[PDB]
Amino acid sequence: ETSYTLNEVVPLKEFVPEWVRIGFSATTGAEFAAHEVLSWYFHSELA
Amino acid sequence: TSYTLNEVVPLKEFVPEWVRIGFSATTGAEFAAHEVLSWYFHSELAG
Amino acid sequence: TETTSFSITKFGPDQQNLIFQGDGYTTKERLTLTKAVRNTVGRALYSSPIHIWDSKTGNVANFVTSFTFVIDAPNSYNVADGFTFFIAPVDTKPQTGGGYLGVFNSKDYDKTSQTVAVEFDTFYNTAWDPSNGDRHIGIDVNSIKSINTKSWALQNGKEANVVIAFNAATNVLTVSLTYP
Amino acid sequence: TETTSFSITKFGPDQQNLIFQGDGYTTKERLTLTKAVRNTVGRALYSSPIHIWDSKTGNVANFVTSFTFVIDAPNSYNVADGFTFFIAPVDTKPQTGGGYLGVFNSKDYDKTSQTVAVEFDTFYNTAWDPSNGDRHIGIDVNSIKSINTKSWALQNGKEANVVIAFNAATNVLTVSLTYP
Ligand SMILES: [Ca+2]
Ligand SMILES: [Ca+2]
Ligand SMILES: [Mn+2]
Ligand SMILES: [Mn+2]
Repeated sequence: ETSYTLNEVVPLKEFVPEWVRIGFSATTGAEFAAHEVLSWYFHSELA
Repeated sequence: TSYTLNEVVPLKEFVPEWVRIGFSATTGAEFAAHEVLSWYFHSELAG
Repeated sequence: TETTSFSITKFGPDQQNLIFQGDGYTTKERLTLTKAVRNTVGRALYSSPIHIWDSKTGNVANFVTSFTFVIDAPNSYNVADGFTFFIAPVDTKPQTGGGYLGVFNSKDYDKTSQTVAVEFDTFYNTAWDPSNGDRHIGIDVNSIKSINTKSWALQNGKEANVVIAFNAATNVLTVSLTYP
Repeated sequence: TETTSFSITKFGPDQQNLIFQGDGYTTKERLTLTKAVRNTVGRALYSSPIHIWDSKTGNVANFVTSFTFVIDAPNSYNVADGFTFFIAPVDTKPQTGGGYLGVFNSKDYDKTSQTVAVEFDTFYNTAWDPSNGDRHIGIDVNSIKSINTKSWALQNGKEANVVIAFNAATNVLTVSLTYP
């Protein structure tokens, strides 16, 4: 029940190549935490 | 006109846990063009 | 749980989610495995590895694939070699050409092959094919000698729709080809 | 039409359809990008390239991804740096660590980056982060300074559910994070 939503217009064709890879990254520096993913689902459709 | 074949094939006894799927075709002393016009794949593994 | 799915309705010139080997490539929005030229091999694989079974749990995957393909020959009599859908190790590379279909190296069972293929064979090779000489659909596991075969009448230049489905609970592999 | 789909509900120790970079690896049914350790970068990419837009027709894809993730820190005060879902060239490699989240190199706009990312930032870097010092969700296109951000209160060690959707008709990208 606690939610955070963000919406933005982002013309992807202007910024990214036609073929891409997708994924996750995380970092620590002088402070830290464990960053872990438990599950992942993805669906894309190009007409 | 259709042709159907069915067989029991214990796949665990023949292929690795991870595989790549695909198509191949060849010609020898005789020949033909071989072409694929569309392809759909779906696999599901319980865990 | 793991699932992988994809569809390609029309192939483009730069189809980067496929691995091309031999002279297979995309043109005129089709995937071309061989052109009608002597002595060639072409293969195309999906780029992602698929998890077919897991040793930790002993579970095996179900899958379904459907595709439309065309064999275009000079005439109905002088045609070779045929076409395969196959399942092989992640590092698979083309194997013997000609009647071996780019996927096997013997009619003798080679457990180090680890590949099973559904072939649509248009040329009769006496050493291992059904003696009645017909063109046929077969299921091959570790050898070019099919464990089972069904005769098929090729319709030169006509598109064929096939569905191949594996169900892990009964371990049955089903093949259907239809000419509409 | 082209579609690419996959789901991984439980990651296993040999997860061959992912590319691991830096110190990312799979363990305990989890994908771990980072352990709770100083100075690390970890990334994981899905193995197949995906076709996001086409220059021949001008069409761009619709997509949706969801995932659940955990950030587990020594305490609620000393937490850094964050986590990203990103979209980048096929040959993408880890970039600057720490505050740059392994995906960008500068706060200056650089069209050469060709990366858009959704970040979940836990440490306030004063040169580019929102001036109130809050942890936040942000959309980044070719720069670590977000084009828009939403404040988010971290619940340490709790799992969060995320949905990111892109609609090609309106070019809008929507991010939703939920804690139970
Ligand atoms: Ca033959
Ligand atoms: Ca930061
Ligand atoms: Mn045969
Ligand atoms: Mn930020």
